Amino acid sequence: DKICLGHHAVSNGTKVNTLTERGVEVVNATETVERTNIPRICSKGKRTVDLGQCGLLGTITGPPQCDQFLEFSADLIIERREGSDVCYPGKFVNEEALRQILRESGGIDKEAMGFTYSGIRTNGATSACRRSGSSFYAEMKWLLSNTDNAAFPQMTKSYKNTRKSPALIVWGIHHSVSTAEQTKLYGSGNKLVTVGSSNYQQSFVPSPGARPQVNGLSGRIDFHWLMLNPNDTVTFSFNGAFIAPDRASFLRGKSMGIQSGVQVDANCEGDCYHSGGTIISNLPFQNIDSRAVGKCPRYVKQRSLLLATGMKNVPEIP
Amino acid sequence: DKICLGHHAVSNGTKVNTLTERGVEVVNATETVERTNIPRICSKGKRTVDLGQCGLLGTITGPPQCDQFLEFSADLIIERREGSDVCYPGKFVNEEALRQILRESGGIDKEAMGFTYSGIRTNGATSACRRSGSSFYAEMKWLLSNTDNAAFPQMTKSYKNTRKSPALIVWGIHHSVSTAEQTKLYGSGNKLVTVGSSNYQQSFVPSPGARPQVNGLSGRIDFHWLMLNPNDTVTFSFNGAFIAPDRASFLRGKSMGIQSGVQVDANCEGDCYHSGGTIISNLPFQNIDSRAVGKCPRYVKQRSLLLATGMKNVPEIP
Amino acid sequence: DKICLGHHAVSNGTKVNTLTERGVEVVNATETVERTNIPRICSKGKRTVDLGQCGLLGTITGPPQCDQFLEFSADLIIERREGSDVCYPGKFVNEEALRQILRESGGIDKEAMGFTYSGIRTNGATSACRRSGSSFYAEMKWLLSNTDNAAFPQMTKSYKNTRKSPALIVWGIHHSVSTAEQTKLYGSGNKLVTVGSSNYQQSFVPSPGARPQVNGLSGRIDFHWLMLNPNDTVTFSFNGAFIAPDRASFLRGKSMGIQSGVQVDANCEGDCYHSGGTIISNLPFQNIDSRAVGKCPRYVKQRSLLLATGMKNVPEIP
Amino acid sequence: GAIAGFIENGWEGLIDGWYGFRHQNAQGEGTAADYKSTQSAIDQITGKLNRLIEKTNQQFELIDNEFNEVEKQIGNVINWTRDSITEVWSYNAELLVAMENQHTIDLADSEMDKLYERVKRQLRENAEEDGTGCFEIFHKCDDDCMASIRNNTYDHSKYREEAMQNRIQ
Amino acid sequence: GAIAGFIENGWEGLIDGWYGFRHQNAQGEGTAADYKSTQSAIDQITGKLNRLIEKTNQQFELIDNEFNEVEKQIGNVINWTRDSITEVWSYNAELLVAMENQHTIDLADSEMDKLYERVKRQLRENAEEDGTGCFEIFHKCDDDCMASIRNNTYDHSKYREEAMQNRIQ
Amino acid sequence: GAIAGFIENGWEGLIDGWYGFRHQNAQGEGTAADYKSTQSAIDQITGKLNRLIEKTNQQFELIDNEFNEVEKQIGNVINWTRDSITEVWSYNAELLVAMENQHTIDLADSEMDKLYERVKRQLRENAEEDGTGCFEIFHKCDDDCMASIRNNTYDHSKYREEAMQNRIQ
Ligand SMILES: *[C@@H]1O[C@H](CO)[C@@H](O[C@@H]2O[C@H](CO)[C@@H](O[C@@H]3O[C@H](CO)[C@@H](O)[C@H](O)[C@@H]3O)[C@H](O)[C@H]2NC(C)=O)[C@H](O)[C@H]1NC(C)=O
Ligand SMILES: *[C@@H]1O[C@H](CO)[C@@H](O[C@@H]2O[C@H](CO)[C@@H](O[C@@H]3O[C@H](CO)[C@@H](O)[C@H](O)[C@@H]3O)[C@H](O)[C@H]2NC(C)=O)[C@H](O)[C@H]1NC(C)=O
Ligand SMILES: *[C@@H]1O[C@H](CO)[C@@H](O[C@@H]2O[C@H](CO)[C@@H](O[C@@H]3O[C@H](CO)[C@@H](O)[C@H](O)[C@@H]3O)[C@H](O)[C@H]2NC(C)=O)[C@H](O)[C@H]1NC(C)=O
Ligand SMILES: *[C@@H]1O[C@H](CO)[C@@H](O)[C@H](O)[C@H]1NC(C)=O
Ligand SMILES: *[C@@H]1O[C@H](CO)[C@@H](O)[C@H](O)[C@H]1NC(C)=O
Ligand SMILES: *[C@@H]1O[C@H](CO)[C@@H](O)[C@H](O)[C@H]1NC(C)=O
Ligand SMILES: *[C@@H]1O[C@H](CO)[C@@H](O)[C@H](O)[C@H]1NC(C)=O
Ligand SMILES: *[C@@H]1O[C@H](CO)[C@@H](O)[C@H](O)[C@H]1NC(C)=O
Ligand SMILES: *[C@@H]1O[C@H](CO)[C@@H](O)[C@H](O)[C@H]1NC(C)=O
Repeated sequence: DKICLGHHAVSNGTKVNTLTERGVEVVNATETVERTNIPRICSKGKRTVDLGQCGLLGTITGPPQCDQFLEFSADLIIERREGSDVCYPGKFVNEEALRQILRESGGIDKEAMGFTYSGIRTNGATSACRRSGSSFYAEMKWLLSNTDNAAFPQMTKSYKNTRKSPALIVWGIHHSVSTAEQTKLYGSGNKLVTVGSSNYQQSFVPSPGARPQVNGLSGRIDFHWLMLNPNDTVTFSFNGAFIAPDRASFLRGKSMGIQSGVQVDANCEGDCYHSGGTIISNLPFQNIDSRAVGKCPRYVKQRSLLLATGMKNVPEIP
Repeated sequence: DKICLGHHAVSNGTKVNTLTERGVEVVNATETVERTNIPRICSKGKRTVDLGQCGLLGTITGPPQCDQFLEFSADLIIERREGSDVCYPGKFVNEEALRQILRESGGIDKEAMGFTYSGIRTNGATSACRRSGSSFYAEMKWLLSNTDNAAFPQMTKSYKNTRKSPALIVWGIHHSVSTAEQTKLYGSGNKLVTVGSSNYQQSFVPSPGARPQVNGLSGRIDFHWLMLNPNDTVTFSFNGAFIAPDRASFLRGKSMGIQSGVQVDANCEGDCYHSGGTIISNLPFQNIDSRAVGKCPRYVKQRSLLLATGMKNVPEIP
Repeated sequence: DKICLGHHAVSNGTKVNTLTERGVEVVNATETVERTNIPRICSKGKRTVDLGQCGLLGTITGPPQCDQFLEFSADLIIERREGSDVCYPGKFVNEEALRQILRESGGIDKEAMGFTYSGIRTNGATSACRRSGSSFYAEMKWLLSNTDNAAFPQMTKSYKNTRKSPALIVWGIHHSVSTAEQTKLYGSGNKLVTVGSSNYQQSFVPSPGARPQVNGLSGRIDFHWLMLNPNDTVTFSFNGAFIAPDRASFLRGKSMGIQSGVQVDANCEGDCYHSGGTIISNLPFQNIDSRAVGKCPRYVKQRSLLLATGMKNVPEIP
Repeated sequence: GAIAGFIENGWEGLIDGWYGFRHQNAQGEGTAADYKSTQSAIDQITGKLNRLIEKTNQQFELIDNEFNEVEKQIGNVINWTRDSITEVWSYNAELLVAMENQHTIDLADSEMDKLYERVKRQLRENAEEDGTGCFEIFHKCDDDCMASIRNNTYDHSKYREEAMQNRIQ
Repeated sequence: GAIAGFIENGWEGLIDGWYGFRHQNAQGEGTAADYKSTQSAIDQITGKLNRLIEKTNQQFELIDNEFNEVEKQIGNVINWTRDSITEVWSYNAELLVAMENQHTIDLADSEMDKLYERVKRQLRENAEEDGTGCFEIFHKCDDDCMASIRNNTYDHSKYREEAMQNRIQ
Repeated sequence: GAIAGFIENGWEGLIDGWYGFRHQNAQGEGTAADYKSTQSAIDQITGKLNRLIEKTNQQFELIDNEFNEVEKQIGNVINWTRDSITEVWSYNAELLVAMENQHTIDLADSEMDKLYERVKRQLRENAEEDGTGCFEIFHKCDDDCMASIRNNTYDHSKYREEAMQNRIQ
């Protein structure tokens, strides 16, 4: 009579690593590093905007591509590569800082700044911003002199933020192709635009000169921005070459912005995103994208790290 | 006859965590994450300055609030929220970089730069910098034309650092409310201020324009700074709108600067600080403030991590 | 009769650390933290350039010191402290970003930009850039008016990158000692230089003023740069005070740049470098230099961390 | 027709538990799993799993742009910081798993010993170790007797006379 | 009136040591603590404490401002870096404590076994294990005899005849 | 002329192995190393070494300048980030080594126990533990008999009568 103590084993062993051994077989193991990607944007539960051709910064100035996003609202914001912030050639100064701000704004609320103008034109338009016909940024006003080569009067418009939240203020400086064109638009002489706040003092000057034609135009409108503290005031003194704002922006709340090239899915629910899709996983690590955002597992170089979920596998003596 | 081997146990067990279990009772445990805060600034052993209303950058230019700090010396430097760098409305360029420099300067030693002036006024003063009567920055000279609308002569003043340490040089550009006021002060024409060193070439121009009234003034004096290498020279060419320095600054040695809103205590001895007080602890981690400075335990999200200091607690069979 | 089980021991024990003990003797231990440094630059296998007096940025503009490096090629790039980017006093804007770009460029390929000039001089030279006689940057052209005080005609030169790689474009703005010297060179009036691309719009103006004499000169030539996208164009509109480029730069491939003060060695083979030499080690950590670059072990504060390679050493009972 | 235990041998036939008993008597050979020891091992292993499943509440947002690349200097600082942090987590992950696996394997062996030591203490002076993880029982042990060992109800006092007589004589 | 040892049982009455002896003879029941094993456990535990008390000499200063917020881009890079590093230390802290506790508990059990194995080796062939952490001594062991076991002066040769006679007969 | 084992004693004379046998009989005293247990310990230790020798493929380049210092703000952010990361690796290194050493030492003790337990199981009922890591063999064991123990060919059935007779009588 004899009784023996033993443990189970398999012929289907899987190798893992320890401090001492490399490739020690255990009975059962599971993966800790996620590699399985969902090539969609799981947007269930979150209000989602697919900006598409509308650049994120475009939602503030308002080119034709962003007309449906002038006062958008979202929990998740999606940027597309084909997106564009401009119609008339140009770019933002501190563009990325502004993007990072709008990606978690929860959208924007626009408010009239209430500027009125006397002895000038405000109907500056272009073929690059087509909307039925020639037009301009929906939130801005392209100011001119009045006839052609005419003198642009010195002005001083101001706006106060009467709200409990900071106001996003944006204006533009126009850079004509030539001093001839700058004169044709705003009259002769050196133009100056100064912007004053209670913690901001920047100054601006047009830089007329020949440049490559973007969409057929060598002119450049470049936008600048500041945040207006509650109850504070901004003041715009200028004599031409100034792209005035019509409305200010107020941040709605909280959101998250991503860049992606894959479709949206409203039935799946995710919280970690990258440009190639959504990572849904309870695994502690992932090897899909280092720049993944949201609430994600830590990124690692390794594609696989097996965690033993069983004892050491010792084959039965045949 | 029988002898039994055993271990002690208690009815006062405390739960801790392991790799396998969560809430396993041990006989005795201690905390590793500090949460106990001293709502004061323990300054015993360290020479401490409570700048209060004097902004740190103000110690260089010298508004009235910083008159007692023009040549201060400390091991610990304390910034207060009510602090201000200015009297006449304005701000520093590269302000934070300069702050970080002065926070570990050990204080400043001032030296006359020895500028003398001919056909102008140097008594530019204002109501915003009151000191008995209308005055100005104690370390600076507000230069004018001589009478009113009068021509400001072109000048060129230079200063050499004859010391073995870099000199902190600060100057200001005045931005008048209008070209009318700029003309009233420095005369007509476009003003230019150029600053030359042996590794610095910046240029400056006034930006007159209407701005919100800070303390009743729409004018802005904005300060700029550079470090002057030993034996090197700075040169100031200008024709108005220039806030000249009277003295240069030299760093005393080593210190640490903090921002706080709690009182100073000279009897307690600390080495890790935050805005809410001092963390005195031998514990490896803390959950009080992530931005704590000095020599501190590592910050962690968890409020508590119990370390077992006793064996597993197994209740006696009754 | 008796048989005893035992383990070996020595009188030559070495102390290590554990979770519980500090200074527990083990039979044998090895070091994990490297401290052994090779005071040379192991360059075997890698094409290496010792720039010496030639500053890295100098390879683009071409002072006399960098004439042998105008189109260099390397796998390893070595900067020396005595290196200089300039002959005529001045500096680059965004210098460090440009350095970081060239350190991994694998060298540069130069291409004629093909600018031609009409009613001006292009033979601007100086004593600071001596090459047999007075000369200038080999890749640039110092433009003048034609005689002295003469009018500098407005110009507009353009260049297209007809290659599949981005082009490094560099130009300079000259800052004369006085408006008298600026007038002597380019004639009267306010000079303006504008640079236009399809994602770049910067403007530039000379800042004439008195400055300390570097190598006997108070004038300053400061360089600016942009990367030209394939098939894109840059345009230079100017009327003086402009240091025009003659050739553009194209990155050869991949390399690594280091700063060092020790000799090169072509027989030893390394992959981790610092200013004091090469770290060749299979050890996981090092305590030589935190700013070491290449493929290196992790830097740690500790000079030594002994790893036990033997059992606990228990002395024999005598 | 000999049976052997764990001292160098797993049992691919044991398919309803991690640890178990294998006996042979006059009634024949038999194999049964031990519940308590098996569950203890499973509880500790799943305990690790739950511990590594604990998600984080730290949310991270974009700091660079893969459409319109940010400025070089701040861009390289970002890449340098990210890569440095990636090195850290890659190290932590590698070490964590390696450390856990070493412990998982060790605690599994520990449970086996505990079970073996329990059975040894049950049999008292009525059995001897054969060195393969088996006990040579020096008395008649039918299926009911063997079952009494598995459920810890084996009274060694019952067989002590018969056993010590066979061990010595 | 039965006593039991550690195999499933702590002693809330043992209040002057971590490990100890509990005996019963004709003189009655008694409980004493073992110094050497208790101190060894305390030395290793305090060894960990001293190891985690080792302060750092790395001093850190401000890089942002909570009165006047720094620029957005560099500000977000800073917050992203800090939060990333905070995640690392939070992980390290969690893991360190969990790892230490597992070892503290294990080494404590180890000391208990060592003490039990020491006593077993002392008694040689004069006692048998009851399976509860106790030894059934097969001879007369008065208080002095019991004390001789605690201070490791028990000469098994003295009682070997009397004991083996009671074990067998 | 007494010999003792591992229970409190290393052997500085054992110079051709980590673990070994030391015997004394009529033929005299002798010491031999055990190959299998020694190699197992060496394999696990070198296993750790190879594991810590695994180089990284992450290449890092310059982000600051020690000839021409970068701008202050971005410079301090860099130094703050580097020092923070240095703190992390310094901690990891300290912990890794400390953790490995604790395990290296423990697994070494484990091998010693396994060897001792193997020999105990070989000798069956023909020997008794003396408590110093030695077995008192209760029969004649010449050099050939001692050698049979070292190479695991000791048949306890051969000496069982002679041994149990000397243990009891
Ligand atoms: C080999 O190891 C794996 C991993 O531990 C074992 O697979 C696991 O099996 C359990 C139960 O079958 C799964 O539990 C599940 O929990 C979720 C909770 O969300 C529940 O929804 C499921 O219905 C299920 O109860 C567990 O997820 C699963 N793990 C994986 C990674 O698939 C497997 O059982 C082991 N092999 C053997 C033979 O036991
Ligand atoms: C439960 O665990 C705690 C923590 O280990 C034990 O408290 C500790 O007790 C010792 C001695 O009573 C303290 O040592 C002290 O060292 C400092 C050195 O600065 C000295 O100034 C003190 O006078 C004292 O000697 C130790 O600090 C203390 N730890 C804590 C966190 O308070 C406690 O003893 C354990 N429980 C039992 C019943 O032992
Ligand atoms: C004490 O510990 C050290 C470290 O483990 C032992 O030194 C090691 O000895 C081995 C063999 O003598 C060396 O292996 C070598 O591998 C390289 C592979 O690149 C090969 O080129 C060599 O020819 C050699 O085979 C190993 O490098 C060496 N380690 C160190 C750090 O020097 C030493 O043996 C131990 N002491 C005793 C008494 O065993
Ligand atoms: C708001 O701004 C006005 C000036 O527009 C100022 O007089 C007032 O003190 C500020 N604060 C409040 C609470 O009105
Ligand atoms: C110091 O500066 C002077 C010019 O002011 C220069 O001539 C000299 O070479 C420099 N160095 C020393 C050591 O004087
Ligand atoms: C290249 O640039 C030219 C203008 O120089 C433009 O017409 C053309 O569309 C661009 N692309 C290709 C593929 O030629
Ligand atoms: C950051 O890393 C990505 C991934 O390789 C690279 O594409 C990008 O160019 C890097 N950023 C900079 C500024 O070089
Ligand atoms: C950095 O984090 C703090 C803490 O939440 C936050 O108040 C601050 O706004 C952040 N910095 C920036 C630039 O957003
Ligand atoms: C970065 O650290 C180095 C090493 O101490 C120091 O020399 C350098 O000044 C630091 N950088 C800045 C910007 O202070």
